[PDB]
Amino acid sequence: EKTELIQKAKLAEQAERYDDMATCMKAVTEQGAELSNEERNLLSVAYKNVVGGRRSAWRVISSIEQKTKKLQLIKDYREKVESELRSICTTVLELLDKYLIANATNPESKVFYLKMKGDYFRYLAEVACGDDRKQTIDNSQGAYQEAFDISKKEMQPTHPIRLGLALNFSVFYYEILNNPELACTLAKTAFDEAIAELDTSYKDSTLIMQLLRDNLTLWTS
Amino acid sequence: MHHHHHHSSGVDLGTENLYFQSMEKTELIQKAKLAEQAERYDDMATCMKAVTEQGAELSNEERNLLSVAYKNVVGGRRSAWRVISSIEQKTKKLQLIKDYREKVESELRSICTTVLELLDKYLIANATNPESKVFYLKMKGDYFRYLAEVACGDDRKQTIDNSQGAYQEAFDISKKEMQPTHPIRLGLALNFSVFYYEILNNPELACTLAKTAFDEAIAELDTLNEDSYKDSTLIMQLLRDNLTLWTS
Amino acid sequence: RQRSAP
Amino acid sequence: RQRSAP
Repeated sequence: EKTELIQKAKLAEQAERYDDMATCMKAVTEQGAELSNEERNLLSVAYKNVVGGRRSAWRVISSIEQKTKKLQLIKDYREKVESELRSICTTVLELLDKYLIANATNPESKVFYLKMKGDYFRYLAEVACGDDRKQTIDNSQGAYQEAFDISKKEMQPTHPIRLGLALNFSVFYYEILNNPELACTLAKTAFDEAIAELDTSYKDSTLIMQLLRDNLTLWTS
Repeated sequence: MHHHHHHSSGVDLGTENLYFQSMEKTELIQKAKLAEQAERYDDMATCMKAVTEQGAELSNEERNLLSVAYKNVVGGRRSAWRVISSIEQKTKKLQLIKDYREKVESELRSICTTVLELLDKYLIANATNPESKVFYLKMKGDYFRYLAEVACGDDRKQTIDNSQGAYQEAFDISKKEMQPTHPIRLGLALNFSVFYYEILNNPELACTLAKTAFDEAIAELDTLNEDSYKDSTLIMQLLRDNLTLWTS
Repeated sequence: RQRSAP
Repeated sequence: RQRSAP
């Protein structure tokens, strides 16, 4: 039943049906074996799209709210989306804790899962409030930081996972903690250190570096 | 709608109930406009379905909200269905693909059935003017066409006949009642021609159907103010594009 | 792409 | 657009 689930996931993906894709990957993960590379990314992409659909909606709604009897109605709808965002995050965080990180068994994988734990807590923080916000933020920061250390200890500065982690960690700095200069330093550093060792897959790394460089241009505009 | 849910399979928590019946139209409409901004079309659909089930005639804005909602809901399946069958046609693993194609098909059908049901029980029943009647018959045409894209055997024949009858009736009324620049009429011509081209597979009739509608609109275009003009031309562009392709 | 009414 | 990891 595992080769099956994986094909249905690759289909669902081609067919842009990410609920299905997710369900499949969640079930593959629950079997409790370590995920291969291709399997990690299938899981990652699936949930990225599922949760991404909510985050998008949440911004549109709050923006429409901030641009304004009818406001109790909008607010209620924002919260329906928030509830959805949380289950999805909880689901993913649960998978990372019960399964993925537990059995990581190598640095590259550990870094991927910790980054992800970082990202999903960050998605929660985008909509959190009061002290819920503080707990959420701490949890995100702890994950990224641990990932950051391991990535520095174990991986080449061109590795797309490490670059990706740097990208997301800087975004966290920039938009969640709101320390914009650290955000820049975090990105510029990763960028520069990668740019050095490119004389050494290239397409995988530079896709992410473009993002680093773009963010830097914006955060200095 | 914080208290609603839709299943994967295109069956939902349902609207035929006090919860939706005790809501004000104005609410449901705002819920829909939001859902639309937020690109959440299941919600938008549910909302409009509930507005329709109140049984009043839909205003123009209301028609289009309904149309757009269901368009996106069903469109997501049609897309997936093409991807899957294309991957199938390119090829043990084929059972699995075929089963998945059928899961999608089942979804396509409920959505179509739902819409066809709304058109029959409510929308057409109470049409009360030509423009509206044309919009709803065109829609009936469209949703039967979506069924035909995936239908087979004699299921296919019934489906096709039912699409053709709706379009034709719409076509006649539009010709009797509406200006050739009217976007509903043009939109109907466009979809009818596509039906001719892809479902009946008479490509020359498809072209004549489109060229005609195009040409007859092009004549009467210096009529229009800028605002209406933009509505019509958006569709004419599509007519002209289809013609180019169907002659390439 | 063939295209149909928006 | 701020952008995050693909």
